[PDB]
Amino acid sequence: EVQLQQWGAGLLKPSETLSLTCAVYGESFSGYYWSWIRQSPGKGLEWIGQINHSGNTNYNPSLKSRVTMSVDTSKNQFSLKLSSVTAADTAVYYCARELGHDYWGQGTLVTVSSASTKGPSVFPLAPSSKSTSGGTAALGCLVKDYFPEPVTVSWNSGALTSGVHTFPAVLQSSGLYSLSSVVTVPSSSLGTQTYICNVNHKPSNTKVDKKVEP
Amino acid sequence: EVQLQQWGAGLLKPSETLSLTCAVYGESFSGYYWSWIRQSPGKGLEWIGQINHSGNTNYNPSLKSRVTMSVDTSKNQFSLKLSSVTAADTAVYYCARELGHDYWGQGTLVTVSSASTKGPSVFPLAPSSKSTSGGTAALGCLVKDYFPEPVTVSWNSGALTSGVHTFPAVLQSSGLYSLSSVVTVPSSSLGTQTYICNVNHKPSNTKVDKKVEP
Amino acid sequence: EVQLQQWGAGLLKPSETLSLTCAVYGESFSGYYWSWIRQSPGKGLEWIGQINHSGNTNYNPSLKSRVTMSVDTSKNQFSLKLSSVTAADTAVYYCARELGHDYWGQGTLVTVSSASTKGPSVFPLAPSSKSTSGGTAALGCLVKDYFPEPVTVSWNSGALTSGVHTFPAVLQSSGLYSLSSVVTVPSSSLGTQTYICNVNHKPSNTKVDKKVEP
Amino acid sequence: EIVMTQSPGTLSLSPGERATLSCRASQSISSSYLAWFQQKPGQAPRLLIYGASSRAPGIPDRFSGSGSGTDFTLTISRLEPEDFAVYYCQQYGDSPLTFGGGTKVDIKRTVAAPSVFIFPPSDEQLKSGTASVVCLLNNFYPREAKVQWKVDNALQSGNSQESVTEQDSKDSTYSLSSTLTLSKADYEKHKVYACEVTHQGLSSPVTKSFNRGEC
Amino acid sequence: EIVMTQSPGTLSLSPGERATLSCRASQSISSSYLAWFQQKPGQAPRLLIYGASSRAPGIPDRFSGSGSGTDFTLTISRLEPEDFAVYYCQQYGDSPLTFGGGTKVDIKRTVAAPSVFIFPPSDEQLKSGTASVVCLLNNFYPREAKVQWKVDNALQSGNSQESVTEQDSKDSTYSLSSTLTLSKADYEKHKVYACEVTHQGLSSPVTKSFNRGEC
Amino acid sequence: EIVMTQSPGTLSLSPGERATLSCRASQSISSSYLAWFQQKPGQAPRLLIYGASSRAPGIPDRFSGSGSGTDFTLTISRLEPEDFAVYYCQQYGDSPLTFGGGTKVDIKRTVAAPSVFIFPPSDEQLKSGTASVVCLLNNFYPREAKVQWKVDNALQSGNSQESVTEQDSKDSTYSLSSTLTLSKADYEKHKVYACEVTHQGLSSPVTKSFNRGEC
Repeated sequence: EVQLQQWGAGLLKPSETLSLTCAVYGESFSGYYWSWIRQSPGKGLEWIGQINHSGNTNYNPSLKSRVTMSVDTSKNQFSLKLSSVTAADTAVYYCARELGHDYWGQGTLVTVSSASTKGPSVFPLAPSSKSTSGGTAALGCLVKDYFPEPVTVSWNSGALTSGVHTFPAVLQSSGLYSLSSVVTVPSSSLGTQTYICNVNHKPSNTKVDKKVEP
Repeated sequence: EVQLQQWGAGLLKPSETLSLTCAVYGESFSGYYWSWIRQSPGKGLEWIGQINHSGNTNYNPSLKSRVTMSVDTSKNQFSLKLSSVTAADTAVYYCARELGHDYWGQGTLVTVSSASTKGPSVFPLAPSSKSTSGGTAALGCLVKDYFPEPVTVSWNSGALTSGVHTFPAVLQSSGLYSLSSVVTVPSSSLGTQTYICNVNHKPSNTKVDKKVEP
Repeated sequence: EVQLQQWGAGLLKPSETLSLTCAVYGESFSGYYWSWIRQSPGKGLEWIGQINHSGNTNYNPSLKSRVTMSVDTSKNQFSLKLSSVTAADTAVYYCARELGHDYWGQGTLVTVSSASTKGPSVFPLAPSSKSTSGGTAALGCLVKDYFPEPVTVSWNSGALTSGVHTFPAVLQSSGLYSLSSVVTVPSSSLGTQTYICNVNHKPSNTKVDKKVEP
Repeated sequence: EIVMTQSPGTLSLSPGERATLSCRASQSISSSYLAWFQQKPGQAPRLLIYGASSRAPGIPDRFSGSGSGTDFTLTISRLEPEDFAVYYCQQYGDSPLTFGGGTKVDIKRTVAAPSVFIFPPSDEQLKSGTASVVCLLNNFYPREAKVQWKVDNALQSGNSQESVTEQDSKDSTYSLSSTLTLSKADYEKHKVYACEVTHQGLSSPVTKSFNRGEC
Repeated sequence: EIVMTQSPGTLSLSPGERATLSCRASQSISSSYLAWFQQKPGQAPRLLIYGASSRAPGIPDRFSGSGSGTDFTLTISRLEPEDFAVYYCQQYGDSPLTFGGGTKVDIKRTVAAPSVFIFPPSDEQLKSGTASVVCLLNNFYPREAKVQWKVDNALQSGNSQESVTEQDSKDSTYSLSSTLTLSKADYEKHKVYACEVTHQGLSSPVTKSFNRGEC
Repeated sequence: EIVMTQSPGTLSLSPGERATLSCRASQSISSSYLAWFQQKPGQAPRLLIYGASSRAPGIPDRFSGSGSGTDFTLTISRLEPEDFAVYYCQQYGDSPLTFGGGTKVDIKRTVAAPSVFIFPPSDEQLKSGTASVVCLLNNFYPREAKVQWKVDNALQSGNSQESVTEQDSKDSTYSLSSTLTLSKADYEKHKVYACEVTHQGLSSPVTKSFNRGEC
C-alpha cells in the first residue's frame, strides 16, 4: 500500500522546463516501473513514460523529444522534466505504478502562461426592470482580469448561500481570467436588505466588498 | 482615446527585479511609442524609456544598464523590468503615450524596503493637564511599528468626523512606519462619551478598537 | 548599533535549495565576519558558517558539503544557500556578528515538507456524561488535517476567552498538522449559551463554525 | 497507437436503471487487455474491470464487463447515487498505454425552463476601457442550450464566450452565463442589445432586450 | 540632459489673484519646445501649455504661457479654487525628456495661532522599551514652524521627526506634530522635556514643558 | 567538536530564590572562553556572561558566573519576574562554535491535581475512517504526566502522541492532551477504551474509562 506524494512548480512560463517529483512510501520501491500520466481538459488521459530503479526508461513516441526522467534510489524518488513547455501543456500530472492499475498519485495541476500576478477588478451587476420578474431577481458582481486561477466569491460575508452560482473562470485572450457570481432574491428582499459580495484573491491580497446598487 | 491599465508587484525587497505591465485599450497599439515615467518623493518626474511595437527602445542614460523593456503586440501590452532595485526606487510608476502629452496611466506605488510585514501597535494618547486648556482638549492614539504603507484610523465607527487630523506616515531609521491621529474635543465631554479609535491594517489583517484612557 | 534584517522563503519542499539573505544597516559592513546560526527544535543552537566582505568562508564540519554563503559588498548584504533540504532542516535561522555577541537577527522560520495546502476539517466533540462531573466538563472541536502551520481557533468570536486552552499543533505522519482546543465551562452555562469554535485558516480561506452540544 | 473511441459523453440516466458504455477500439486489442477506469471529481482514476470481463478486487458486483475484439461494453445494472462519474477505457496490450475519450453519466430529471436575465455594463466598467454585456440562464436541466447575441438587430458570432456550472447537488439542474465582451466605442455606437436562447423546455424561443441609456 | 530649475515651490497667493511661475532651463530650448504640466493630488499630470505659448485643447484660457530661449514663464489670470496643485514644466526638444522640480500653489489667508499641546509617553510604551515624546500644533496657517526640542536645558538636534498636514478643505490651516523618541535610560535620566515652538504669527516665541515626576 | 552538555533539564524554583546552572563540557576550554546566553521566548538569544566570569555591558549585577577547566556554573542571586527563560552556554576555544543543550527555568508553586476528561470518537470522523480517542488533563503543576492507553483490557503503546501547552500566566499550571489513533475494524470490534495516568498529585492512580454503544 504505497502512498505516492507529488510536488512541483505550479505556475510556469513558456519555453521553460517543467519539473515534477513523486515520492514513494510504503512497500518496496525497487523492481517496479513508475509512470507519469497527464490529464488535460478537452483531451483525455495521456501516458508520458516509465522509469525503473535501474534508469531504464520508456517514452511515449509523441512526447519523446521533450521528456527526460530520473530516478533517485537513495531517497525513493523519481522525477519528470518536460522541456520547452508551450501553452498546450497546461494539465494535471499524476504519478502511478507501471500501468496505473493498483495505486495512483494525487495530481499536480500545472498551468503554463506568460502573465504577472494581477488583482481582480470587481464590477457591479445592476438588477434591471427585466431582472425583477415579480418574485425573482438576478444580482451579481462580475470579477474580471485576475491572473492566478483561485478566486473565492462569497455573499453577505457568507450569510447568503441559497441560489449562489459561481461560474467557472474563463481564460480570455489577454492572459487573465474572468469569473461571475450571481444570486436570485425576491424584490422585497432587495428593498429591505443590503447585499455585498466579498471577492478575495490570495496571490494579490486584494479583497473587495462591492455592494450591488439597484 | 486610449485607456491604460497597470498591474505589477507593489511590495519589493532589495536586490530583486521590479516588473510592471501596462495594457493599451481604446485606440490602436501599433504606430506609437509607449513611455514609462517615474515620480519619486523629494525628486521630480523622471522619464525612464520608450518602446514601440517592433521592439525599438530608447533609454534614459541614467537608468540604462538596469532598465529592460519588452512588448507584446498580440495582447497589446508592454512591460518594464528594473533590475537590482535598491531603496532609492520607491516611487510611483506611470505608463503614457509618446511623450505623455495626451494620456497617462493611473500609477503603481512601488516600495523597496527590507522589512517583514508587521502589525500596528496602537498606544493611548492621554490628554495631559497642560493640553487641557479648560474648554479645548486633544485626544488621539499613536500607531507605531507597521511596515506596509496602507493604514486607516477611524473614530467611534465613523461617528467622529469633525476635528480629526491623520498625519502622514513617517519612516523612522528602522525600516518601519509610525503614524499619529488626533482629535479635538471639549474637556467636559471627555468623561461623558467614550471615544474609541478604530485602527485597522489590511496587510496584517488586524482591527484594534483600543480605548483612550486619561 | 547595527540593524540586522533578513528575508527568505519560509516554506520549502524536499530536494530543493534554501536561500536566505540578511541586510546590515548602520555601522560598517566590511572588516567583520557575519555568521548564520540555526536553532532547531529538540536539538540546540547550531553554528552554520561565516563570511566576510572578501568572500573568505568558515564552515561547520557537519554542514560542510551543502552550505555556501555569498556576499554583496555593494548593497551590504550576505546570503546563505543550503542545498538539498530535507525534513530535518525545519528550524529558525539567525544572522549575527562573528560570534553572535553584540547583535543578532530576527528569526526566519523555515519548514521543509512535501505536502500541498489543504483546508482544515473540524470534528465536533460532544461532552460525555462521564466528563460532566455535575457542572465541570470540556467542549471543543478537533481540527484534523491542515498543511500550513498558522491556524486560530476562537470561541464565540472572542466573547468566550476564559478557560480556553490552545494546544500546540502536532505534525502527523501524512505531513498534515493537527490541532485541538478545549474550553471549560459550567454545564448550566453550556445549556443556556451555545458555543462555536470559530476557525480562520488564512492559506485556505476556510471559516467553518461548528457548535457541539450534549 | 490504438485510438480508442467511446459513446457520446453526455449520457444521462436517472438512478435505478442500466448503463451501457462502449469503447470501440481502432484495432484488435491483444488478449482482450482492456480496463475500465472511473474518475470521481477531484480524485484519481480507479479500476473497475480488468481484462474486459473480470472485476478488480474491492469493486462491487454492479459493474459487469463484456466484449471482445474491437468492441467492448461496460454495464452497470443499478446506478447507485455515488456512481455518476467519468469512465475511461484503457488498453494495455500495446506498448503505449492509450486511454479513451471518457464518457460521463449524470442524473436525469424532468425538463425545466431557464430563467433568462440580461444586464447592462456598469459605469466603472465602461470607463475602464471595455464593455461587458452578460445574459444568464438559470435552473434548466437539459444541458443543451444555445445563446445568440443580437447587436443592433444583427447576429454576432465569435465575439462572445460562455461558461456552465456543474450538476446541482439539490435539484440536479444547470446554469449558463454568456458574456458579450465589447469595446467602449462599439458598445456606445449601437442602440439595442439582446441574446436569443433556444431550449426544448420552451417551444417558442424568448428574446430579452435592453436599450442603452435608460433604466 | 538639460537640467530644469523652477521658482520656489511655496508660492502662496489669494484666490482671484494673478499667478506667475518660472522654468529657467540650463540651456537654450530648441524651437521653444517646452510644456507645462499640472498634477492635482492623487492623479496623473495633464497638459496646460504646449510649445510654451499655445494652450492645449480642452483647457480654459486662464492659463497663458510666455518666454523663449532659456527662461520660460507661466501665467494664470484668475486663480480658480480648482487650480491649487503642483505645476511641472517639461522640455521635449532634446534626447532625454526632463521635467522641472515642480512648484505648488496653495490658499492664502490670514495668519493664525498654533494651538500647542503636549503629551507625555505612556507607561505601556515605557515597559515595551522605548519612550517617545510628542508635542502638537493645531490650526496655524504659515508653513514655517521651527519646533526645537529642549531637554535638560540643553541643545538636542536630529533626534526627532516631524509631520506636516496637507491643506484643510474648510478653512485652509495646517497641523504639525513632532515626536521626540528617546531611550529608557535617557528618558529616566532627564528631568525636563520641552519643544520650543517658534512662529511668525506670534511676535514673542513661547514654550510649553512638562517634568517627569508630577502629573 | 567539543560536545557541550547541561545537567539540569528543567530547573523549577520559586521567585526570589537563588538558582545555579551547570554547563559540563566534553573537553578543557582554551582560556575559560565560555559564555552564557538568555533567550526570551519569541526573541533572539542575548549575552549575560562572557569569559565565564565577567558580565556583559548593560547586564544587571544579579548574574554571576564561575568555573574553569571543564565545569562552569551560572548563578542568579535573585529570580526576578523577567528572568524565566532558556539559558544556553557557548564556547570559543575550538574551530566550530558549540552551544549547550539549553535549560529552562519556570515559576514554582504548589502541586495541583490533573482533572481527567475522556471523550469518544465522533460519528462523522468514524465515517471518515479515523477513530481518534483523546483524554485530557487540566491544571496540574508537575511536568511529569504519563498516558498508558489500554484497549480491551490489554496494553498498547506507540500508537499515541502527546501535546503539552505552555504554562498559564495566571495559575501557572499545565494542560495535557494525548491523541490515540485507531483503524476502522479495530475500533469496530474493540470494546473498552481507557488511558492510565500516573502522577504525584494523587498517590492512588485514577482511571475513568468509557464504552462504545451507550452514553
